[PDB]
Amino acid sequence: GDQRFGDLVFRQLAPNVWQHTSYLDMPGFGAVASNGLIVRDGGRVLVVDTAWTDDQTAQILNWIKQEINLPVALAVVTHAHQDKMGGMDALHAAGIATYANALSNQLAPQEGLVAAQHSLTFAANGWVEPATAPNFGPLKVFYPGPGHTSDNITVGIDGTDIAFGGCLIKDSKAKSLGNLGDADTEHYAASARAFGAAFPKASMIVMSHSAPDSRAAITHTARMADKLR
Ligand SMILES: [Zn+2]
Ligand SMILES: [Zn+2]
Repeated sequence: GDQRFGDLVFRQLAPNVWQHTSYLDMPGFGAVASNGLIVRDGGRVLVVDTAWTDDQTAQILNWIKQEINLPVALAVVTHAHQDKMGGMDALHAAGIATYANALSNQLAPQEGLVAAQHSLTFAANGWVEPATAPNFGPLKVFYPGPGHTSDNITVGIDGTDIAFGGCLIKDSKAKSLGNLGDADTEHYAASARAFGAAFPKASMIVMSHSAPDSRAAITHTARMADKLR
């Protein structure tokens, strides 16, 4: 269920996987949730995405200290927007090595964000070039093409049924694709399908702005993206 820790929410999705949720007030939408992941890999912890702010991200780290009590080996952030990279300074202050798509690190300063310390690059097939993602353990990082943003990336967890679409993917009942100011309207639809095809057996699709959903989240997202082209 939803464990409350301060102003954040943590939900266990699998024996070694939790979803972190943090909130930010946005005009016309109230308090908007953003979700990322925490993965225990043996004797270390891996984080996918920051919370919206440094203070919230520090609380993620305090939750990890309380519930898992193992070092956070690295954090991977899924593109250059506040909900995914707003807490980078908090990770660095804690001594945690950070990774992002090279394109995200290029965009970060212009977006008013702090870049990750290491850049991931991607083969033509979308899969991360493995030498650029050392010690990622069970995290399988995939660039599906431009969609929600030019730099958006996605993450599957080996040995689980979970794939994380970040902000590329909306739930099966979502009424819109959300924030499209930096979207690639020509390629969004194909990128959504590419994510589904890269993680074909994942039955739990985790995403930034809805609770985990079935693979129908992918088909439904791709359909609305079809209307932008
Ligand atoms: Zn975004
Ligand atoms: Zn988002």
